[PDB]
Order: sequence, then C-alpha cells, then structure tokens
Amino acid sequence: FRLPPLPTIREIIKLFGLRAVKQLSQNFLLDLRLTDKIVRKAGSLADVYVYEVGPGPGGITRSILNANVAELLVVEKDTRFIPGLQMLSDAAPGKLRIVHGDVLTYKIEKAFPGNIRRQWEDDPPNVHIIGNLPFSVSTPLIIKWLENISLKDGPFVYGRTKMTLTFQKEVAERLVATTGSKQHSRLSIMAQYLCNVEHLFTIPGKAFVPKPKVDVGVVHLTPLIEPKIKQPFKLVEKVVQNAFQFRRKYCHRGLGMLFPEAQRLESTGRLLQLADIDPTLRPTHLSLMHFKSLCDVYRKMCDEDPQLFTYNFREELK
Ligand SMILES: C[S@@+](CC[C@H](N)C(=O)[O-])C[C@H]1O[C@@H](n2cnc3c(N)ncnc32)[C@H](O)[C@@H]1O
Repeated sequence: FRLPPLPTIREIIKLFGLRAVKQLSQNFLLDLRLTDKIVRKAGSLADVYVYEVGPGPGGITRSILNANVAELLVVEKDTRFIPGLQMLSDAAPGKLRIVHGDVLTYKIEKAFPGNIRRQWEDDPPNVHIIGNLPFSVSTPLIIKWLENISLKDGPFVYGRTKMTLTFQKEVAERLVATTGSKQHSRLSIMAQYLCNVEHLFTIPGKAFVPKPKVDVGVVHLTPLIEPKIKQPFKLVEKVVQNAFQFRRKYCHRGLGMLFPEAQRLESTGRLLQLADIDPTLRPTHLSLMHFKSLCDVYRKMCDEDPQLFTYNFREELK
C-alpha cells in the first residue's frame, strides 16, 4: 500500500514550534512602528531609567533603546528569549540589563540609584515602567502595583513612577471608565482612587502574532499626590468588590454582604445613611467620593467591631 511520506525534521520542528508558541497564550508585537508608537505615547524617556516587563522578542525593547534612555532593565521569564535580548544588549554598550525572573515577584527597589528617588508630592521620578504582557499576567500585576502605590513601596519607593502597559481592550476600558458607564467596575475605582489613568490608544488584534481574539488597549498610569481614599488597600478592595458583585441590583444588596445576616438590615442601612448614599443606586453610579464615604464609615465600624473585617458571607451561607 502507498503510505504518506515521513515528515522531515523541518516539518517536525515546525509542528512542535508552532504548537509551543500557542501553548503559552501570548501576543507578540513584531511591528517596530507600533512599538515606536507605544514608546512615543508614553512620553519622553530621555534620561529616564526604564523597567520593561516581559520584553519577549524585544520589540518594545528596541524602541525604548532608541529613545535617549539613561538605562533599561528588563525582566524576562522565558529563557528562550534571553539569548536574543543578550544580542540586543551587545548592540547597545552599557544600556541594557537582563534578568531571568518573574515580574510578579521581582523587586526593583534597588535596581536603580537611590539618588533618582523623589518625594511623593514631587514631580514623578526618572523611572518609567513600560510593558506588553500576556493578559493573565498584566491584570494581577497592576492590582499588585496599585497596592504598592497605596503603601508607597515597591516600584514606588522612587516616588510616583509612571506606568505604560498594555491590557486587553475590555480591561483597559474598565480602568478608565467613568461613573454611569457599563464598564465602570472594581478596576475603575481601584485604579482611579490611586492614579490618574489615561487610555492612550487601542491596537487592533490583527497587529499581534499570533492573532488574539480581542483588541489591545494601551493605558498610561501616574500615581496621585493625594489619593482619593485614605484607607488600607485591602479595606477599599473589600468594599469595592462587594459593591459591584450584583450589577443589576441596588448597591444595598451588594454592600449588605459586608455584614453578618443577624445585623445586615440595620448595619447596611446605617452604612449608607452615614455615608449619605441613595440605597437604590446601581453600583455603576457609585463615584470615587461615594466610595470614600463608604470606606471611611466602614472603617469606623471595623474599629468598633473587630469581627467585622474578616467576615465572609459565603462561610456563613455554609
Ligand atoms: C506577548 S510577549 C510580549 C513581548 C513584547 N512586548 C512583544 O510583543 O514583542 C510576553 C513576554 O513576557 C514574558 N512573561 C510572561 N509572563 C511573565 C512573568 N510573569 N514575568 C516575567 N516575564 C513574563 C514572556 O516570556 C513573553 O516573552
């Protein structure tokens, strides 16, 4: 019988390679004109110490290196892109530093000279964070970094360092969404109460390899001199999370989950009364100032009742 020919090594390597690329679910930006645009929209990187997260092939890395950068540190998790990055460092004498690490855990507190550090109320320091990461990494990273801004530590020991990151279109939308909008949610409050957030532009998915199912939003973030809420991050996070869980219901329904059932009617009413908020407002209409009132009242309630802050309504429902 006539059987199909054997696959060559080229075909075997191709079959493994193409499937290895799809395996980590990423979107490479090979358009140097686009990576130039991201860098351009981020502002002037002249004499700025730049931290790039997940450089990969090095598209943005190249665009950063061509921008009068004082120094560029990159942290790369995949060791397969490390050789090419080293090659790129060779073309730029003393401009590139490479680390094989995880951005979710790597500390940059001392990666740059302490002299470039600035006061919080000062102008933003000569540190800038830029990166195009996979969607699974970018989302928890900003949430980690928002908490760092709250604590004024981590990347923000240098001061109010800027961020220019890519997010999936919908996430980028929520980050900048104003009150009343359908995309106004947790990320909206969590980012805006700590940062000035600007949606620079949106890159269509066609420009990425391989092609993602969605478009990619480019967002610029700058920490505020005075945060809109002055409570612990985890407290703000819990109130915001509970407020937005039932989107089609009165905010009273969601905020009520902060309190044990035996006190829920009275405490939820008291919370909204003291915070001076209409109990019938849908969560989408809750502004940063509404949450400041909710958080401040909830804080006083927690200080009065130490059982309150670690209450979880799911555990009670079981
Ligand atoms: C979609 S590529 C982006 C690279 C570049 N922006 C581009 O498109 O040309 C994402 C890169 O980030 C790296 N990466 C993913 N998760 C990471 C993590 N947790 N820490 C550090 N790097 C990570 C991967 O190695 C991958 O090369």
